[PDB]
Amino acid sequence: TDTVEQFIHTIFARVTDDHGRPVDITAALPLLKQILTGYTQEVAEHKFNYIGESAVQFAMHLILADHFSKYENGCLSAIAKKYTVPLQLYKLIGKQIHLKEYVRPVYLKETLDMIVGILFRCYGITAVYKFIQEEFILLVNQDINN
Amino acid sequence: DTVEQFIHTIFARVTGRPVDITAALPLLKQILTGYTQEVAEHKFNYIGESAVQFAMHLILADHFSKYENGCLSAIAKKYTVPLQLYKLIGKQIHLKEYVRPVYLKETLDMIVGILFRCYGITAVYKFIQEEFILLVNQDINN
Repeated sequence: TDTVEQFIHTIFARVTDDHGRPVDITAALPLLKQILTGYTQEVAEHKFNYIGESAVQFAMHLILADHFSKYENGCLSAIAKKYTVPLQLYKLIGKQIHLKEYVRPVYLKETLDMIVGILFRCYGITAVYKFIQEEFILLVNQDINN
Repeated sequence: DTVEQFIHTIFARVTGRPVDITAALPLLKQILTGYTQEVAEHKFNYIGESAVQFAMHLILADHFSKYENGCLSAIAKKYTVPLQLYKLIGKQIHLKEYVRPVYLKETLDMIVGILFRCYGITAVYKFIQEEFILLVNQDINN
């Protein structure tokens, strides 16, 4: 419970509004509590994992367009294609937010997809962008270094 | 007919409260004449291509929510390069035939990129939803 509350704080610490102020945690908090502590699926109808998977793809494209704008679209697409299943990004984010160290890839992916979907539904794509950008920009810069 | 006809057709899609056209109007005028060199750094085509993919996933989650994610992923995979969606939207906003067909997708991607930057993903969703939902219902029926 301390671990869960700390984990949820670590998630909110990454998410700010357009003026870099904390977001209103009111909507997201009970949704995160349900997916992190619930022994049953109570928010299946919300398709958070499905939306999260898609939102991460869109956020990566926005980060590439924003940070790597001097490059040909075909070159940004080449970079993005390495992350169509972004397990390397998710492993790096999981490490940073002290998610379980020895977590199976499919469960890691589903868990982070669900968190991203909740952040998207509550706060829009800037929350997803901010959630992934530090680790994603690190990986892309390594890709470009070869 | 005019650039203004295309602009009003685009804006009428993304209301029923009107949008503020201040920001989008000059951007749409540039790209609809083909003057895309001034907007190169904004990457509107790249962002638009990606925004269409995301908006389709949102429409599937919102309108086909009863279906297994597996079934939604199967449907979405058909639209990875959604040429039938681009053609149907082009027809609906009365875009004329370009000198080469590549300009249809480029024009619609740039429109979607501008709509996303000015109004966010809800504008992209509203811009594509009627044509996309029609195609997905054809897939679901056929």
